[PDB]
Amino acid sequence: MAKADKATAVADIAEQFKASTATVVTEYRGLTVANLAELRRALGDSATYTVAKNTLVKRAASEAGIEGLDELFAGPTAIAFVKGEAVDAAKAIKKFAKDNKALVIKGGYMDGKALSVADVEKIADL
Amino acid sequence: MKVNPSVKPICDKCRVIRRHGRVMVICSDPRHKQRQG
Amino acid sequence: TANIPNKLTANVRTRTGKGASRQARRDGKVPAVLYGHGTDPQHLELNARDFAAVLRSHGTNAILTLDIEGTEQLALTKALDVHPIRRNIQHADLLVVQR
Amino acid sequence: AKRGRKKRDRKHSKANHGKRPNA
Amino acid sequence: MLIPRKVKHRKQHHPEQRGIASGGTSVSFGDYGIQALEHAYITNRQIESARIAINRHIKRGGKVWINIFPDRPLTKKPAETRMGSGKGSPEWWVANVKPGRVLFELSYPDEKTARDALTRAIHKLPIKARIVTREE
Amino acid sequence: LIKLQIQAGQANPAPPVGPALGQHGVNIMEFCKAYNAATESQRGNVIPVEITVYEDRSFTFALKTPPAAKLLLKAAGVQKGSGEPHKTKVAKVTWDQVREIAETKKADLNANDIDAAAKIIAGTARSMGITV
Amino acid sequence: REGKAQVSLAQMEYMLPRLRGWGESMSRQAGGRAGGAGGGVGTRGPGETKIETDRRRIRERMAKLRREIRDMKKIRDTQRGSRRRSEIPSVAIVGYTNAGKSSLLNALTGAGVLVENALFATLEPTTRRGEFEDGRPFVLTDTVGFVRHLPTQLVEAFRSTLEEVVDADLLIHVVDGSDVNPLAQINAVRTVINEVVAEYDIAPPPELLVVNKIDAATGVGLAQLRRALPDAVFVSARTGDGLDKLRSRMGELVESTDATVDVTIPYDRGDLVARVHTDGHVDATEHTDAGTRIKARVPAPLAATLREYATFA
RNA sequence: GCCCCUAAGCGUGUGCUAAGUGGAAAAGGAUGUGCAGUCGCGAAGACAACCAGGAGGUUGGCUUAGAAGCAGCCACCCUU
Ligand SMILES: Nc1nc2c(ncn2[C@@H]2O[C@H](COP(=O)(O)OP(=O)(O)CP(=O)(O)O)[C@@H](O)[C@H]2O)c(=O)[nH]1
Repeated sequence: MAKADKATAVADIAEQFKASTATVVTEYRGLTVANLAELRRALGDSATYTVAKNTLVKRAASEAGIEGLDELFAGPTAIAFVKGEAVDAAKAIKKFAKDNKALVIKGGYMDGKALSVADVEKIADL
Repeated sequence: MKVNPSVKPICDKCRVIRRHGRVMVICSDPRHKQRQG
Repeated sequence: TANIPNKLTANVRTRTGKGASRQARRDGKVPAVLYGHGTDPQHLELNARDFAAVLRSHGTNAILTLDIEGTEQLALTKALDVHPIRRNIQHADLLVVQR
Repeated sequence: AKRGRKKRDRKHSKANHGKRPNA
Repeated sequence: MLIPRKVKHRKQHHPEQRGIASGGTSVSFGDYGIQALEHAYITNRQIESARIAINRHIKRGGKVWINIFPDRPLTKKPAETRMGSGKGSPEWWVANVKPGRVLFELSYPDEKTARDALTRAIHKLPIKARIVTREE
Repeated sequence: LIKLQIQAGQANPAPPVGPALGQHGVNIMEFCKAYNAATESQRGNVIPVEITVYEDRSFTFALKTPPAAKLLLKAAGVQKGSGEPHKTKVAKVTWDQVREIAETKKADLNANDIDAAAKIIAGTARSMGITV
Repeated sequence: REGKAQVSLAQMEYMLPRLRGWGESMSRQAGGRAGGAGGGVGTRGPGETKIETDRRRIRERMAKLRREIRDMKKIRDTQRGSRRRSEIPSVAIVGYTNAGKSSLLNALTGAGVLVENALFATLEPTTRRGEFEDGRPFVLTDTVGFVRHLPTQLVEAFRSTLEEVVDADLLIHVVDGSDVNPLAQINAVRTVINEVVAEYDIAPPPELLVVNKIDAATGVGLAQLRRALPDAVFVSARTGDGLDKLRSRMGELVESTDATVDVTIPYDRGDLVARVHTDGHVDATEHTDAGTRIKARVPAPLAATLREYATFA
C-alpha cells in the first residue's frame, strides 16, 4: 500500500476486471515468463491474468465489489476474471495448468455470489 | 595494508569499518586495504 | 497575489538590552523591534524556531501576523541581523503593514 | 619540547586558574 | 599570484587577528562560498593554491571569485640574524582573515562538483573553513 | 542452447557454427547437412536457430523471426551506415513502408496484436537510426 | 618534486665555486631576475633566498638533495620496472629544445603533454602507449630538450632522459628545419647521445632522424639542402602529414621479438585462436572452418603452443 | 579539596564516557548519546523482502574475426 499508487491500482482492479462472470485464482510459483505467455495464448478466449499484491487486491475487491472470499489472498495467486466464458474455457486453466504441476487452480466464483473450495473439480469438467 | 592517519574508500567496493578501536578500510581489492595509525 | 499571513506569537519585552537579548536568544527567542508608520516601536521576542521556519518557508518578504499579548499586528520582516558564524537570527526589524 | 609543554600546561589546573609564573 | 601594485607603507604592523569578520561574511558574487572559521594570515601562495584547486576541479565551466586580497606585507629578517638592527624586508603577502569571512565564491551548475572544489580549496587553506551557500 | 544467427542463404555459415559447435561437440559435416536440409527454401537473410544440446547430440532447430530488425538495413540498402543512431539517421523508409514488411515477418514476435508487434518492430529498427 | 630537487642541486653546484663575488652580488640582488632571486621552484619561487648564497646552507642543502635524488632514482627504478620487465619496445624522442618532440608525442599518440614555444617546457620525461602499424605495441617517451653545451650541473635533471636513451629502442631524433643550420642541432644532440653511449657501454641503438616544422620551413632547399640527409623523415606534426611515414619507419627499424608461425588451430579450441588475435599480430587468416592456417607473429610464450596444431606448412 | 596515602563525601538526583578519555596536541572516522529535519512507512525496511520469476524483439546499432546486457562510442525504444 503506497497511497496514490495503491489507490490507482485499486481503481484498476475494481472497475476494470471485477465485472466478470467467473473469478479464478491460480497460485503460481516456478512459472517462467514464456510459460505464462504460452498459457495465456492458450486461454486467450477467457480470463485476463491480473495479479497484484494480495493485501491490496483484497482491500480493494473484497470491500468495493466482490464479497465472501478472503483466504484466497494469503499467497502468490493471480486472478483470471473470465471474460465471457463460464467453465467452457476453464479447460485451458485446468489441464494445461495441472500438466505443469505449478499454476495450481482455485476459486470457481461463479455468478459472483458465493465461494467454494474450487468447484473446478466438478464444474470445469464440462 | 595502507597504514595512514587518513583512511577512506578508494572505490565503491571499499567499506570503512572500526575493528579493535581502529578505523580500517576493507575491500575486495587488497590494494585498497587501509588502516589508521 | 497575496498569501495568508504567518502566525507568530511575539511577547513584549519586559527587559531590553545586551544581557536581555542574549538571555532571550539562549531561551530560544530572537529579539525584534516592530516599528513603522504607526510611529510606535515595540520590543518583542519571537520564538526563534518558528520565526526562522516562517522565514525559510516563505522568504524574507513574508507577511507575519504577530500576536502581541492577544492583539494581532501585521508586519513584514524589514531586516534580519544574522550572525555570520552561528547563522542564527540575532535580531529582527519588523515593519507594520496596515491592511 | 615535552618539558616546556608540561610546565606550561600544568597552569591549566583548578588551583592555578589558568595562570602560572613563566606560563 | 596576488601582490599589490603598491602599498603606502611596506613595513606594517601585524594585522590584529581578533573579532569575527564584520564585512564580506556572505556569498555576494557566486552561489557557493568558503567561510573562514578561524583567524589566519592567508598568504598569496595559499590563495593561489586554493583558486587553482577550485578551477582544476570545475575544469571547463564555472566562475570563481577571490574576495580576500593579500595586501598586508609580513616582513622577515635575514636568516641567522640577531634581534634588532631594524625591521625585516617584506616577505609574505597575507590577507587578514577572521572567522565568518567568505574567502572564495564559486558558481557552477553541479552542486556536488562545486562543493568538492570548495573542499579542495579548504584543504589547501590553513584554517577551518566551511562551504556556505547564497540560499540562506 | 544458443541462438547462433547464421545466414539464411546456405552460403558458408563457417564463422558462427565452427567455434560454437567446437565445445558443443557437434560435428561440422552433420550440422552443415542438417542446416542445409533446414534452409531448403528459407533463403531469406539470416535465421537464429536454437541447437538445444541434448545429452550427446540434438541437431535441433528453432526459427522464430529470421528478418527481425535486421531486415530494414537490407531492405533500404544502407548496411552499416548508422554510426550514431537517432542522430545520423539513415534509410528513410516510412512507416507506411515498414508496416507491410513487419506484417510479412510477423510469425511469433512475442506479440498477440498487430499494433503491439508494430510498436516492437518500430522500437527495434529505430535503434539503428531510422526515419520511419 | 624530482624536477625541483634536481634543478636546485644543479643551481647549488653552479653557485658553490662562485659564491664569493657573483655570489654576494646576487645575494644582494632583489630585482627578481635571471639567477638573482630567480629561485629553484617555479612560479613565484624562492627568490628571497635563491640558492641560499651561504657556504654552510648550500652544502647542507646539496647533501640533502643528493640523498633525496638517490631516493627518487630508486623510485623511478621501481616505476620503470614494469616496462623493463614487460620488455615492451621503448622508443625515446630525443632532440634539441623546441623542435616539436612534445608535439610529436602528442601526435603519434593521444597525449596532451605540455607543448609550449618556450625553451625547456618539458622537464620530466613522460611515457605513453604507441601502436606500430603491424600492431606491435611500444612505449613512446618524450624527454627533456638538449642544448649546444648543456651545463654540467644539470646531470641529475637530465638523468631521466639519459636513462630513457640508454634503455631505448629507436631514438626518434627530432629536429626542425626552421632554424639556423639545423645540422648544428643534430650534431649537439648526437654528441650528447654518443657521450651517453660511451658512459653506459652499450651498442648505439637505432636513431631515426625526423625533421618537423617543414610546413613552416622556407623551402629554399630543393632536395639536397632542405633534405640533405638521405633517409631522414619529414613530418611537421602541426599539419598532419608525414606522420604515417614516420610510424612506418619506426616499425621497420624496431626489430620484432615475436616469431612468425603457421598454426592450424582447430575450431574446438576457440581460446587458443582468440588469444592469438589478442596477444599477437594476425594476418592471412584462412576463413575455412576446418583447420585454419593463421600466419600470425605470436610472442614467445605463445610460439611454444604450436605443436598443438602446427602442421608443417 | 573530601576512596587510601591525606583532614574532610567508595555524598544525593539525573544523564554521558569505554577512550584509563579523565591523566597532553590538524586531517580521517564511527552501528556511542540525546535533538531536528527529509523519504519509505503500511506496519518503530518499503515493491535492498528466506521462495519465485527477472523475460521477448535481440546477439539494439559503429566495432573487428569476437562485442551476446558488461574491449571502446550512440542514444537506450517497445511488447508481455
Ligand atoms: N609550425 C610548426 N610548429 C611546430 C611543429 N612542431 C612543433 N611546433 C611548435 O614548436 C613548439 C615547440 O614546443 P614543443 O613541441 O614542446 O617542443 P619541445 O622539444 O618539447 C620544447 P622542450 O624540449 O624544451 O620541452 C610548440 O609550441 C609547437 O607549437 C611543426 O611541425 N610545425
